[PDB]
Amino acid sequence: KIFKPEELRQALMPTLEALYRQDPESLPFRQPVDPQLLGIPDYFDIVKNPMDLSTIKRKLDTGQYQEPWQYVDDVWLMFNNAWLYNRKTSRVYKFCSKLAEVFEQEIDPVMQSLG
Amino acid sequence: KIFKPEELRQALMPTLEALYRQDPESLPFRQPVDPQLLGIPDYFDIVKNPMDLSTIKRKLDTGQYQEPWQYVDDVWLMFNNAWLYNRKTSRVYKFCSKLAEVFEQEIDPVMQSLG
Ligand SMILES: COc1ccn2c(C(C)=O)cc(C(=O)Nc3cc([C@H](C)O)cc(-c4cnn(C5CC5)c4)c3F)c2c1
Ligand SMILES: COc1ccn2c(C(C)=O)cc(C(=O)Nc3cc([C@H](C)O)cc(-c4cnn(C5CC5)c4)c3F)c2c1
Repeated sequence: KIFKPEELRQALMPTLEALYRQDPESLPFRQPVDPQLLGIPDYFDIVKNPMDLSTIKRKLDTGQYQEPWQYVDDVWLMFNNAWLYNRKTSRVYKFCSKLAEVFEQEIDPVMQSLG
Repeated sequence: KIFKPEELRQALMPTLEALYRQDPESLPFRQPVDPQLLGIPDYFDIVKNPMDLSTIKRKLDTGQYQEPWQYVDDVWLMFNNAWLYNRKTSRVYKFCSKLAEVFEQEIDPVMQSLG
């Protein structure tokens, strides 16, 4: 099933905007992880394929998604990376769970409406 | 009194490194405040001269300080900006306070040793 870029942007962007409006929980996800700046030099030993909101947003704006599951996969990639790297008790881990909750609620209706 | 740039770097850089060493607490100060990315588009209504650890670091590394009190003033400019802009109860405000404690302790003997 193939979709047009503007169609996916209009359908999917509101679910991404919903993640951005979570404060302070979106803040760890707004730009790409920068290991040197963050003092976490082992980041890419654990995480092989980085992902973040700014990257997902660019892909939606530049027509790089053809099918809604490609977008959903990037969103889950971002969350799975943060769950993998960070300890269960850390502030980033919990912020991640909060965003994933918000995502699960926002994405389901949109996915049913697309078919 | 004229100070050699390499002399100021060697003497003062340990005081900056001590701030960087504060693990969660240095994080809001490691790069310049980015109002669009952080979702705080009034920042520059309130904060007239932004300052942060990476700017202070680059100025020490490239010899932009003529005397020790210019360094010290940038460090307070950073803390005062954060104290001013953010609420008394906010995470950033309280991280600022921990950094400025660490700075108050470290800076006394170094400023004696230069004069
Ligand atoms: C210090 O150890 C870690 C370990 C993992 N991460 C990650 C990820 C996504 O894993 C993200 C970060 C990380 O600190 N991201 C980050 C980035 C930025 C801005 C957009 O540049 C702000 C925050 C942030 C978090 N809370 N706050 C509010 C107190 C002000 C800001 C942030 F966590 C991080 C830090
Ligand atoms: C959400 O509203 C505000 C309002 C003011 N600031 C300020 C300053 C300096 O005023 C700094 C930030 C800010 O979030 N900075 C920032 C940047 C980055 C990385 C280095 O890019 C990480 C953090 C950060 C804070 N806590 N954490 C740990 C949870 C992981 C990361 C951060 F707060 C901030 C956010």
